[PDB]
Amino acid sequence: ESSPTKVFGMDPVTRQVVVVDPEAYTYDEEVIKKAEAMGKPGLIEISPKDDSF
Amino acid sequence: TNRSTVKISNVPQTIVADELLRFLELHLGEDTVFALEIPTTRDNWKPRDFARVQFTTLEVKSRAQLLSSQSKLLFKTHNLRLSEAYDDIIPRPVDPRKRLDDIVLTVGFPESDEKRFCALEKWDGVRCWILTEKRR
Amino acid sequence: IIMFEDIFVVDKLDPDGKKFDKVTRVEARSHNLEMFMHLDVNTEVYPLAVGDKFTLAMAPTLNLDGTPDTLADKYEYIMHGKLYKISEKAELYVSFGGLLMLLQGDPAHISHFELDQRLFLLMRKL
Repeated sequence: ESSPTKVFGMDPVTRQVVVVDPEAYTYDEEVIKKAEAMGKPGLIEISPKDDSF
Repeated sequence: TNRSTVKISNVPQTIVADELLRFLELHLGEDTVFALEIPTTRDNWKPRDFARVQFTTLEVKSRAQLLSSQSKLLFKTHNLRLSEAYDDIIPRPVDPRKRLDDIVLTVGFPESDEKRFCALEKWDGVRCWILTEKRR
Repeated sequence: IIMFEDIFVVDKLDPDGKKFDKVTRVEARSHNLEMFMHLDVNTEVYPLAVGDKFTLAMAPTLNLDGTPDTLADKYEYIMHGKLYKISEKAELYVSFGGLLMLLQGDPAHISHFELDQRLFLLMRKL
């Protein structure tokens, strides 16, 4: 719920997070900030791709 | 290893005692922290950079020391460093067996030459603590 | 080509933060030489935790047998700087573009370093 847009999904059969529609991230550093606040610095790493548009 | 209180080197200035207690109980066992005191320069609104925490069992203290030596304690992007303290927060023995609760205490003197004892005043439900380190 | 080379073990970190987004100054003590070192390192791009062991080397040039001003494949944290202060147990003050370094050791260990010269910094965490 920390992400502004629907970029991460929850899988009920595996009880883990999944990546659905990664093109709607909008480069809002909200999920990373939440991960840092929870105490996990290297939980999710998101970087832009230079050769893809 | 003589005491159970461990002095934390650096803690964030914006945190409260409850947050640190919750963090310690999450990383360590549940309700394994007895006393947590954060010194304050002012009366009630300026805590210092360090804090002292008292553990119930020396095994918990050893586990916390091992975790701190491996830099596995990260509370709000701060690496907690654990060091020995000078004095205990509360003079309470680590051994639960030495703690005697709800016992009968009486005073007197060897009144008779034979194996006889006289009771003057008797107290019930007293607490007895044996401190080996403090010799009292 | 390497002037000073020894294994160093970190002792403590100045910020003691994992995601402070700031340059971190480390304190590492030399092994079998008793030398204390101050160095500003970037943790985000080069992680360094307490208790880790890393080697350190200093050479005037990265070329083989001369050509001052191919050791890049061996190390991974190459830097470049100059020595501006040598006065002290002598100590050195080398700044790698604003990143200060303080190598405090023994007078006999550091004797072949001149003032106002360019030197590199070779590092590898084993």
